[PDB]
Formats: sequence, C-alpha cells, structure tokens
Amino acid sequence: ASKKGVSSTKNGRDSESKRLGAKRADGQFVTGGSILYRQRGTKIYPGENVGRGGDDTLFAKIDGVVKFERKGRDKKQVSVYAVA
Amino acid sequence: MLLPKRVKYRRQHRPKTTGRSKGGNYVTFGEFGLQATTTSWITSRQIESARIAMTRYMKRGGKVWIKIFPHTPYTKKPLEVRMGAGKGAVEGWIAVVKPGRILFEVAGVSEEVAREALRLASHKLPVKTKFVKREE
Amino acid sequence: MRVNVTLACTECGDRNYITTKNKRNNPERIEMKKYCPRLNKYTLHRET
Amino acid sequence: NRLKEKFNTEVTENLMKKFNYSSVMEVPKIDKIVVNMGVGDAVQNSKVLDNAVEELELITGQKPLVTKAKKSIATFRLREGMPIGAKVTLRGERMYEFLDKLISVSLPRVRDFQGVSKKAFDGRGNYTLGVKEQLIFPEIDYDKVSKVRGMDIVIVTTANTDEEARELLANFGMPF
RNA sequence: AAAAAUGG
RNA sequence: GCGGGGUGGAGCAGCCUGGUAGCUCGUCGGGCUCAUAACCCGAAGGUCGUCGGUUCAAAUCCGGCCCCCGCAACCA
RNA sequence: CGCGGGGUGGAGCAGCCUGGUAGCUCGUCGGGCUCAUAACCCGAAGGUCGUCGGUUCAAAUCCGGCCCCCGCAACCA
RNA sequence: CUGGUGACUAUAGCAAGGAGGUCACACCUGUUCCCAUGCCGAACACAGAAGUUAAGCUCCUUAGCGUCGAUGGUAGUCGAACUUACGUUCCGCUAGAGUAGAACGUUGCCAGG
RNA sequence: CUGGGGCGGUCGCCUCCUAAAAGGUAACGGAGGCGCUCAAAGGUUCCCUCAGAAUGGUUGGAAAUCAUUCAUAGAGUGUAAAGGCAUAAGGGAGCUUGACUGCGAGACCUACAAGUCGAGCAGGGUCGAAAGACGGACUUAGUGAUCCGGUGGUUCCGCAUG
RNA sequence: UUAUUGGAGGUAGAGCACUGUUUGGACGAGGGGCCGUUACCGAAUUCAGACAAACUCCGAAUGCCAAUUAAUU
Ligand SMILES: [K+]
Ligand SMILES: [Mg+2]
Ligand SMILES: [Mg+2]
Ligand SMILES: [Mg+2]
Ligand SMILES: [Mg+2]
Ligand SMILES: [Mg+2]
Ligand SMILES: [Mg+2]
Ligand SMILES: [Mg+2]
Repeated sequence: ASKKGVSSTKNGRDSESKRLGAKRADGQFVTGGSILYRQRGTKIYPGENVGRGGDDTLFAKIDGVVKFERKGRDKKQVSVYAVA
Repeated sequence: MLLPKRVKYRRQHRPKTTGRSKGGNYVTFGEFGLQATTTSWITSRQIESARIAMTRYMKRGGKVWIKIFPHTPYTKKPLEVRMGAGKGAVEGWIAVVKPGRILFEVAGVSEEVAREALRLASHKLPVKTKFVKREE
Repeated sequence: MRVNVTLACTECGDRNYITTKNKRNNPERIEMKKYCPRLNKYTLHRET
Repeated sequence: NRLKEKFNTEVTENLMKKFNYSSVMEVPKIDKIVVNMGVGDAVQNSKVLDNAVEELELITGQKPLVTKAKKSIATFRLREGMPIGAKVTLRGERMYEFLDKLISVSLPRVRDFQGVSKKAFDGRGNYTLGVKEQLIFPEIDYDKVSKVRGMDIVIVTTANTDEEARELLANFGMPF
C-alpha cells in the first residue's frame, strides 16, 4: 500500500509547571514561615508581617490570619495579623 | 484576493463558529447591504467572486464596501499522508461569518440595482443572506 | 566567569571557599577578605 | 562686571518699559551660556578631541565636560560611550565676561563679518550662535591651532518669547 | 644552439 | 524526506570566525602591427538568488519563497 | 597524560648544536639585456626570529611560564 | 485660615481663567566658612535679607480631557428538560459597551493664626 | 519513542500558548531559549530618571554632540519568554566582598532520590550618622546519582605493642 | 452537602487602551512633473467600522481555598 514520507515538527518542548499561586486562603490561620503565594515578580506584594523571598515567594513572619488586601488602585498585597 | 500582509502566527487554532455575530451588524458606509443569516467560513476566493459579480452588475456606477476580511489562516495536510508529525501548511485565508453580519455594502445606485447585484453576489457565497437597508 | 577558583586563607592556609572567575578578565590570582572559621576572623584569602 | 552693571541699570529699565512688566522679576535675564563643540572625527583620531578640549578650555576659562556617544551609529562608525564632544556651561560673572568679550573682542574678528543671524532663536527665548572658526577668539594663537573648527554657543535666557530674547540681546549689543 | 602564428 | 549550493559576462574563492567583496578568463581604452592574433599599460563591471528577522552594522548569523545538485524513496 | 620535534621578511628553508653578526631559494621595485618577450646579471625595500618572563657586557641561540601543529606511546570514575 | 506630617481605588488628576503676600513658603543676594559640580555655587551646602509676588506654592471658578458611574436591556453561563439542530426551552447568576448621572476631593494628628 | 516497522525527527533543563479565570493536565500540537555570563553586571550608602518628537545650532547629514519644550513609559532591566520593576528591580558615584561560618521554627513541591522558600538565633564582618540592609545577580534555565580515583584539612581508627 | 461571609485567579463574553491584523472617508510636515497648486502624499494626524490560542482598558457563570461559622449527613 502506498505510504508517503512525513516531515518533522521542530516543537515538542516545555518546562515543568511550577505550581505557582496562592498557598493559603484569606482568613486562614497560618504558622510563622508558611508560604502564602508563589509568583514571578511581585504580582502580589508583601504586607504586614509578610516577607518576600529571593524568588518573590510571599511568606508569613508571624503566626496569624492571612488577609489579601488592596494596595492602591492597581496593586495588592497579602498580610498576616496576630489573632487576639 | 484579500489576505493580511503578515501575521504573527501562521498556524492558528480554527475559530469558534457557534454564537451570533459579535459586531458589524448594521449598514454603516453605504445605503444597502447583504446580511448573513447562517454561519460559515468565507474564503478570500468567495469574497473576490462575490465582489466581481456585484461590481460588474453595477457597471462601475456605484460604490462597494467589503465589510469582512479573511484574517485567519487555515492549514491543510499534504495529500495522502498519515495522522501526526506536526501541523500542516497554510492553505488559505477565511473570515468567520455568523448570523447578522453585513458582508457587503453598496451605495450610489437604485434599490432595484442594489437588490439584483447583491442577489448575484449572494449566489457565490456559502451562506444564506438577505437584502438590508440602513436603519432609522 | 569561566574557571573554578579556590580561596585559601593566607594566614593558616586552609582552603575555605570556592568561587569562579573569568581567566581573561582576571588572569592573576584573585585575592579578597573572607571569614576564616579556624581563626574566627576575616583574613585575606587568595586563589591557589 | 561691566556688562552685568549695564544689564542692572539700562537694559532692565529699557526692557521693562518696552514690555510693560508689572514686576522686575518678569525682566528676562541670561540664565546660562553653554559652549559646545561636536568632534565626530574623534572617532578616527582622539588627539583631535584633545586639542579641541584644550582650545575650548582656553576660550572659556574652565575645564570642559567631555560628552560621549549616547548611542552607536554604524554609518558614523560610532560606538556608544565614545567621547565625541566637549561642553562648557558658564553662569554668573564668567558668563557675563565671556558674553561681553564675544560681543566686542571676538565677533568682529570674524572674517567678512556681517552680523549674526536674527532668526536663530529656538522659539522660546534661547539663542544659538554658530561660530565657524575658533581663531575668532583673542585667546587662541593661529600658530598652535593644528585644525580650525567651530562651536555652538547657546545663550539660555529666561525670556518666554523670541521677541523678548531679541530685545535683551540687542540691548546687550548683539549685531543683527 | 630559447619562442615569435595568420592574411578571400 | 534529508542534506549542499545560488556572489561582476563565465568559472571559482571569501561565510566557519559580522565592520575587509579576491583570482583566472572575458569586456572597454591606449599602446605594438601593413592588419588580425598574441603581448604590454590603464580602466569599468556583482544592491552577494529574492523576501523578513536579530545587530549600531549582514555575502557572512536565523527563518520563509524560488531555482539547481546529490542521496533516499524499503517489507509485503 | 609521557617523550621528542617544529613556529624566522609575502611564501619555502638555514642560522640554534657551540652566545655576539639575522643568511639561502622563490616573490615585489629599479637598472643592464633584447626588434621586443623569456632567460640571465646587478642594486633596494622587505621578518627583529610564536608570546611573556629570567641569567649575562651581549639572546633567534641559554633557562622557565604560556599558545598552537606533528610523530609515537599511555588512559578500568 | 496657614503650615508640617499621615490615611484613603484620581469623585482627589489635567487644562483653562482669576486672586494672594510685613507673618510664614518661595523666588531672591552672595561664596568667607562646612559641603559641592566628571565643567558650572545651575544643583547640593552654607551665610544672608536689598527686591518681588513674576514663577513656584496656596486659594477661587468650571465639566473641555482624564477619573467614577447606575437602572433597564443585551452577551455569556451553573443546573434542569428536550435535542443533534453553527441548537431550543425554563430557572438562577449576570457582564463588557453605552446611557442618566457623580465629581475641580474627603479626612486624622501637631504647631501657629 | 513512533497513528505498523524501517528511514526521517526526538530524548535532560527553562518560558509561553493549547490549559476549559486555583493547582495539575496529552499528541511526531503551536512558538522560542539553556548546557552560560558578571570581580561588577555582587553588598551598602547617597544621588538621578527614560525612549521619542518639535524647534534653534558649525564641521553635522534624517540620525553624532549642545539648548529649550513636549513627552507616563512606547526606554532600560546581561541572556528566551512570561510575570514584574519609573517610590524603581532602570542609571551614576563612593566605600567595600554577606558571591560569609554554624544553622534553622515553619512552609511549598513531591512515588523515591531530589528540588524550592524561609523568619529567627550565634560567631565574625561591610556600608550607613542612624533606623537598618547584606547568606550573590528583577524572578524563574546555565545541569548529572552511586562506585572508584586525585588533592587539601583532621583534638577519628590503626589487626600483639609503638 | 448546603447556607452565609472573605479571598486567589484573567477563561466565556466584550473591547480596541497596548502588541499585531484590517475597510472606507477627511486632511496633509513636506518635498518633487507644475506654474505656486489636479501623481506619490509614501509620514503624521483624524472620523467611522471590523479581527486575535500565544492582544487586554475590562470581565462573568462556575469551579477552587478558607471560616472559634449554622443545618442536614
Ligand atoms: K448562497
Ligand atoms: Mg593571400
Ligand atoms: Mg591588434
Ligand atoms: Mg495507521
Ligand atoms: Mg490554571
Ligand atoms: Mg560502577
Ligand atoms: Mg602495631
Ligand atoms: Mg473571545
């Protein structure tokens, strides 16, 4: 049976997905050090008691409740506040 | 033969064809228009055929507007080849048309001439159509 | 940088650090202050 | 400060009367003078730029800033960062001394001098004068001038309009 | 005793 | 299907390694001859296949369109 | 990886052994030569000796570091 | 009321027109001093008080730009029923655009008036 | 591996789209990068703001350098893309070496082995008046298990004992 | 599981503010054939109208993560 020659694709590559995004919910209690948000750049900024790691990961510095908040007109941040 | 001078991507996902016409649903340049009532891809070759038909009937008296443009390349595999081994090469260019879109408009002729010209045009197209006027 | 470099304390001789350098930009044995844990102080280390 | 005294005494009064200024603070004054020399052949011979810098320093009295290419241009064979100009900014007494000297001692030394362009105003009260040869200035001996090259002298004024700038420069004594 | 063609 | 190539009129370099188009023959002008050939002196002649891209800068690096060459096109 | 050798005008070879001095054959320029042409003869320019150091009054030459090329040999993360 | 210093998605901005000065803020006068300019006392820094509201700055007017923005309707859509029709029906949710309209800021603390 | 096999292409890692607004998600689906670079292009303190256009000006032209104005990011961010960055993460300068030692509550990712982030504590430092910042670089590629061998260190062992 | 409340995120739709694509007008910074004025006006500007997996000034329904949370299980 007749069979034609086929070409090749130069595509077929992709990197591993990095599981970015929110790691804890607004209103959730977290312990100090818990990662809050994985990101490239500052899509979300560190707020109160929140640090920004070398790769922009947002993390809690204290035990407390996570709160995602507006930051100005276009930006936002995430904060952690100690519970009473 | 309409086609973009260039595109960023030559190999594109084929467009969605369900739904209604997003825009261009009114006669806006001429007096009379040809309104699509069914859905189809419309090729540059079909556009050109319809344009020539209507302009030749109008005998250069009036003005014609093509309201749709074939932005989208579609590919096709080479003859008698098996599935896989990448996407095929660009075959042509199409405009997606859904019910309500005005395909052509005409001005500067009588309503009777416009009707006959747009009838001749519609017979070249893969969609059902209706003669439409400017609304007010 | 294009070659590996070992920085050794110039007081005790311990090879405390590894780093890298471009050999064309820095053909000489590079030197810099680094902490020497054996001496518990910053000392001048230089490329071996 | 003879020219500055003239400005304080006569030019101020004349200009204020002519333009009906409700306050003296509206009276235009010469903010600064920037003397620039673009040396594009420094690409091919840096000694040309060195001589240009020395001559500009002699003319102005202060060391010039060497200005470097902002971008690379293939046609000029210019690479970004290559020094291709010199510039001096004069303010205050040095500016006034240079201005009176340019008006009196220097400009008449121009060969076939017939006044300076009256249309060479940017449109906002600033005047640029293009001198075509450095030998004009009394501080330069033609013996030591390996090559003759010009300069751009930008008189930056606080005048909002070319008319007020023209009046200021004319009262100072600029030919036109 | 180096090489130096042709001409209705 | 996979490779290699396309540069004055011809043939062939230059690409690898961006900033620089070379050689032989051919063409034109002057010379030598009674004249032609050969020969001597001097000159012109290629936007580097054609479109896009990166670059400050493209024969050169990258991607399409075209043309040529070579190899491959097997099992029923 | 060890042992040898090579790098010198625009090209191809000496001079290194044993410290001075840059020689030889082609190539280019000028002259003689001839009816030109070739061949031949004579004048010149042409590398400072792969590169950086070191010992000497003195380095292409002697001693080291480095950059390439070749021959043979070695190589059980 | 003025100033300093905060808070708030510009409803706060821009633009245009107009008013203001012993207090204060500036422009402003200078380069001895600390300090400074790849050159420049322009700037930064310092010393100072002859002049000016010209500019900044503050205040007032507005709806040209920017900002905000419904209701109603439409697109889309969770679920269900029917359906292969580039679908239909019912229910809930409900844009974007646009329209009316809002808007030339609202406020905390401190020192002066 | 393979829309039978051969031939062609591919094999690890990074970015985007497909991917159906958490995350994840395939095909010989659509596009590109990587196997480095930087002694500053790192840390810190202080300072600064672009691209482009118009109008004047000599050699100088459409673009060189100078001046004013406009210019909200159309510039730059070493290097692909994406996400970020004009309170700069972009640019300049001074001083410097934290491109530290011991670590590490907790957390992400994940079959394992690995991979990622991390406050804070101690030692000893750099810059800064100080607050404070600093365990490389705007972020995410720039990498390869064990065995074996080489080199340096070592208050470890040492086959009767040294 | 549902109810209520908060939050992350950029799809459907929509739009054209960016990156690209694109149809008709208007006008032309400026020079050329033209004397001033009957190409190119390639620029730029501007009005109206369209297109997008790898466009976004916007932006759902759902789904998702939670809550000293209530009901049923
Ligand atoms: K039809
Ligand atoms: Mg005869
Ligand atoms: Mg002849
Ligand atoms: Mg099959
Ligand atoms: Mg997702
Ligand atoms: Mg083994
Ligand atoms: Mg023993
Ligand atoms: Mg859509």
